[PDB]
Amino acid sequence: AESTLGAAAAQSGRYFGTAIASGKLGDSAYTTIASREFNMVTAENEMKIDATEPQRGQFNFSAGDRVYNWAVQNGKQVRGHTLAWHSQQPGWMQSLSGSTLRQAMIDHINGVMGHYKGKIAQWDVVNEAFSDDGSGGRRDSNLQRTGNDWIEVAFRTARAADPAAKLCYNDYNIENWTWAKTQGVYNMVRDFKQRGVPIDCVGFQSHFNSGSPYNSNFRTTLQNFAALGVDVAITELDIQGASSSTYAAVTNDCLAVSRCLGITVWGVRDTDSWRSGDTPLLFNGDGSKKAAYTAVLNALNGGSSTPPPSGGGQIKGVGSGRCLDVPNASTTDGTQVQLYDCHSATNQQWTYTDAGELRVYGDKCLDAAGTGNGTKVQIYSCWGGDNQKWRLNSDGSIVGVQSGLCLDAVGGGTANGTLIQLYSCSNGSNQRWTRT
Amino acid sequence: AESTLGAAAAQSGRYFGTAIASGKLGDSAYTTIASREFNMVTAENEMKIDATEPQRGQFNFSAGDRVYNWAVQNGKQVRGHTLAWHSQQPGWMQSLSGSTLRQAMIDHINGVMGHYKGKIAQWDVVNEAFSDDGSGGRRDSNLQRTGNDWIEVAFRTARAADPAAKLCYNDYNIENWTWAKTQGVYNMVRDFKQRGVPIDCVGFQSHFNSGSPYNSNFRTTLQNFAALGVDVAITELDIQGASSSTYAAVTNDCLAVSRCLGITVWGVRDTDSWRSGDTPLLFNGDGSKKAAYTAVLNALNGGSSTPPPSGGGQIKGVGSGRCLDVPNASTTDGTQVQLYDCHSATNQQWTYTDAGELRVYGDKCLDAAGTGNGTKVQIYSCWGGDNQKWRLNSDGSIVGVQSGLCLDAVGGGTANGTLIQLYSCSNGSNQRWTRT
Ligand SMILES: OC[C@@H]1O[C@@H](O[C@@H]2[C@@H](O)[C@H](O[C@@H]3CO[C@@H](O)[C@H](O)[C@H]3O)OC[C@H]2O[C@@H]2OC[C@@H](O)[C@H](O)[C@H]2O)[C@H](O)[C@H]1O
Ligand SMILES: OC[C@@H]1O[C@@H](O[C@@H]2[C@@H](O)[C@H](O[C@@H]3CO[C@@H](O)[C@H](O)[C@H]3O)OC[C@H]2O[C@@H]2OC[C@@H](O)[C@H](O)[C@H]2O)[C@H](O)[C@H]1O
Ligand SMILES: OC[C@@H]1O[C@@H](O[C@@H]2[C@@H](O)[C@H](O[C@@H]3CO[C@@H](O)[C@H](O)[C@H]3O)OC[C@H]2O[C@@H]2OC[C@@H](O)[C@H](O)[C@H]2O)[C@H](O)[C@H]1O
Ligand SMILES: O[C@@H]1[C@@H](O)[C@H](O[C@@H]2CO[C@@H](O[C@@H]3CO[C@@H](O)[C@H](O)[C@H]3O)[C@H](O)[C@H]2O)OC[C@H]1O
Ligand SMILES: O[C@@H]1[C@@H](O)[C@H](O[C@@H]2CO[C@@H](O)[C@H](O)[C@H]2O)OC[C@H]1O
Ligand SMILES: O[C@@H]1[C@@H](O)[C@H](O[C@@H]2CO[C@@H](O)[C@H](O)[C@H]2O)OC[C@H]1O
Ligand SMILES: O[C@@H]1[C@@H](O)[C@H](O[C@@H]2CO[C@@H](O)[C@H](O)[C@H]2O)OC[C@H]1O
Ligand SMILES: O[C@@H]1[C@@H](O)[C@H](O)OC[C@H]1O
Repeated sequence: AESTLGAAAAQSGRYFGTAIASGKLGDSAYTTIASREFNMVTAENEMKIDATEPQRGQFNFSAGDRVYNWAVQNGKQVRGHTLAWHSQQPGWMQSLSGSTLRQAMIDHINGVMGHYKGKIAQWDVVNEAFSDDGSGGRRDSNLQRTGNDWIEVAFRTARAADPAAKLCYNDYNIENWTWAKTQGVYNMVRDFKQRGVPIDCVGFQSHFNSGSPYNSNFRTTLQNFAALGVDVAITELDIQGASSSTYAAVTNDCLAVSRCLGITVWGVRDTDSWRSGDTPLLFNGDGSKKAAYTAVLNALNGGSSTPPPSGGGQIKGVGSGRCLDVPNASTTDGTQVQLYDCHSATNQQWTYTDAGELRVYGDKCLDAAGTGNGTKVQIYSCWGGDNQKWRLNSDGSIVGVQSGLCLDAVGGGTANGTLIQLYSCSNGSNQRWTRT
Repeated sequence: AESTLGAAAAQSGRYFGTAIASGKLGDSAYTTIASREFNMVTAENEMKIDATEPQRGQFNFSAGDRVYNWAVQNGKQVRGHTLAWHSQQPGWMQSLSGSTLRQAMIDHINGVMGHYKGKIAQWDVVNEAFSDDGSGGRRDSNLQRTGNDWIEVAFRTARAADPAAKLCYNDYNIENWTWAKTQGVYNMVRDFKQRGVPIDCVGFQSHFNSGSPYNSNFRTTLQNFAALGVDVAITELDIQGASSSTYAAVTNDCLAVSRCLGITVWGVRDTDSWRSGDTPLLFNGDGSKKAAYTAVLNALNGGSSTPPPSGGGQIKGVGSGRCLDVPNASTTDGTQVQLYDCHSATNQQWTYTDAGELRVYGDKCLDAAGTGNGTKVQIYSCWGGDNQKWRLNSDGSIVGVQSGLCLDAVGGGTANGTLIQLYSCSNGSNQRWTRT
């Protein structure tokens, strides 16, 4: 099993990317993670219209090239984002309408694609052209007001500018098949392929939250578009709350569709997210891997032979044969856990939540009051701290999100009463656990 | 007399205060909460040694008076903090020692107490004089090196300076009766009382976290000190994770001790906390009341006519007589909840967690998809968002922490299938619920 997201995705011929902010490239913590985990890069803002053509006819690639150079220097391919869009247009373009705007859109596409000709894997040629009003029609923007054919023209222009690039139509809230927006986009792409309009891919931003949640029918949405003869890609994935299950579900949906090129999450650490308040990414502020990170990696690697114990379940250490147990079924916060002969008792029934907690009694959480070796593993009221979050590695070890240390049976102890602590992972049998 | 913390505490002759920072008195969001909820104030830093005597012999009460004046002008008593302490001493005092330091200690006490003579309810004369090494002995500081009798001298000095003030000894990690530190202080206070050393109160900072967790024996500690003939006060309360149950437990501990003067939480909003990372207070950064706030208010008002449920239970609407139900026992995120004839089934069994969540199926959370009127209430993977946190008001309403809006049966419907939404609280029967 591969150890990084990019490498794991490549095992299925896919990529796993992120959105890079040029202003954060001087941050070693940021680049260490980004260079290691991803093999595809999208500039978060540097290749947008206002950034690449500040004045009409005057192109500027200083910001975009800093991102591009970093990507190629670190072995990543690049998704160009984005050529024609109603948002983040420079002031001079916002002032345009009709034929003048139409030609400006064309000139912009030619200028930017010409600069990056042959260096971009995919280009989001058109971004967010459909409305959210439920009509399934076009968003009202200066671009749409130039004529309904503006999208078609953008794609024909892009194809000629750089025939080596895959041309994508990108949008959000088009993941759930039942939505009118989703179906409006489907009809357009269908029409395009039918009439020979140059379009190679459809990007599903995949910005999921309780307002617009992930729905399992997303797999059918992907299959439907793939059937039109276009590749599909998850382009700006982030999930409010970062549910391990939801992240895994999305990953498996892409892996179930042969035409799904890969997944790009919209940012590196939650603190780098445009929606940091929703802690929707795979790494938290201090750069530690979140529970969702392990869920995605495991999914990319094919998953587990047997599905995780839905609710409840004992945690037995292979090196001892005993189960993680709370001393005398105590519910007092601060009680250090231990190993003990497995048996039908709530003080041995742990539930691994989507947030990455190991709950017992329903509202008590496996807790670590420190981050250094020797830190006692205990129980404490659940509140969501990173010191109460854990990652279930495929090798059977359980790692604390905040500390990055593995659950360890003090002194390789295997007898009953053996306390549990945090310690540098070592593949030891006293650090391996079975979800029996 | 019971809609705010201070007023509710006043019903039993107690107070509920906070720590004020004068630099925030210009922030309307801050003062709106502080002036309304508390009737006792402690200066977070403005009455400390360095802030009151910047240079030896040169007192400056500018900052301290700003806090004091705001307090009295807004109807709050004041706790003076703190006269003799090893920490936050001005540079000049840190380098002092021996009899030189002793005289300075006395001069400081006289200068500060003299300035506020007759205006202060309680004074933390001495702060944190005991060690955490587990020996139960004194902390090694320049103050202790001047003679083990510095504490006694400090109190005798204080008494003379202002006999109308209650003199308290303040410290942390002295809440758990089984700790050596707690015993050391207990024995000292007992000795002081027997020898006539003028001490009127013992302040328990109450900074609880998984490192030094709250324990039910805190009540015993309070009762043991009360039995010595001294008042007790919870002076700097904050709880890592802000568990609703732990906050209510501490509140009830004070109410259980006749000598417990009141409770002070160390700050207003979590963002104002010295430990914001532990989100240990009663209000969020945006100023919204947390689950714990309602738990404290309810405890102060005498709790409920019946002991709060122990997880897993139905939530029945008063107006409809029907239960909060997840349509067809679905577990898909985004499924809006409804009313339905009550029956024994997991899709009607909700657990109120200490974090303020209403969980179903174990890892699904009652979730608000927005903050305005008409916002859909559904289930979504639990992740800790404020839109998944709720307050169980004494009048039977359930208020969303983030929105400040009430769970509401759409259109006042009462029939099976009536959907649930958020809406301005109105005291309507379609917004009232019983968990019994
Ligand atoms: O707000 C700070 C800014 O947040 C991040 O930059 C965001 C982008 O992430 C955002 O991406 C779009 C998200 O919606 C998708 O549908 C769309 O396809 C994406 O392109 O776009 C807005 C951008 O904010 C601007 O960034 C540039 C800055 O000068 C502007 O003031 C911001 O409003 C970055 O993390 C951070 O810079
Ligand atoms: O700048 C951070 C500062 O944090 C908060 O101020 C804290 C006080 O809350 C803290 O109170 C003590 C906590 O421990 C108790 O045992 C003791 O009794 C309390 O008095 O004391 C430290 C103080 O920090 C200093 O504040 C002033 C600043 O100039 C210093 O650099 C800080 O170290 C406030 O929320 C915030 O201002
Ligand atoms: O009885 C007719 C019904 O009630 C009215 O709508 C009420 C509002 O008047 C009410 O206003 C709040 C009253 O308490 C104040 O403290 C608060 O500041 C006011 O905002 O809020 C509730 C609302 O009822 C909801 O209306 C929408 C419906 O879908 C919900 O089910 C109702 O609970 C109107 O006459 C009608 O709604
Ligand atoms: O999501 C809804 C389901 O929860 C709902 O379940 C039915 C609830 O009522 C059950 O019958 C009750 C048994 O107890 C008696 O006291 C009541 O009067 C009966 O109504 C019924 O067996 C359940 O299937 O069904 C509808 C779903 O939308
Ligand atoms: O910029 C775009 C946002 O405007 C968009 O907002 C969505 C609107 O519909 C709601 O149901 C969704 O919850 C909300 O996120 O999201 C995508 C983003 O690119
Ligand atoms: O206090 C001692 C612990 O620090 C010690 O920890 C062990 C260190 O080596 C690791 O390989 C072991 O897994 C870990 O338990 O154990 C003995 C105890 O007395
Ligand atoms: O300033 C004081 C802190 O130094 C003190 O720190 C405590 C040390 O013991 C640990 O077990 C606790 O978790 C930790 O908070 O806390 C009180 C504070 O006033
Ligand atoms: O926690 C242990 C309990 O599970 C077992 O049954 O008896 C011994 C205890 O220490």
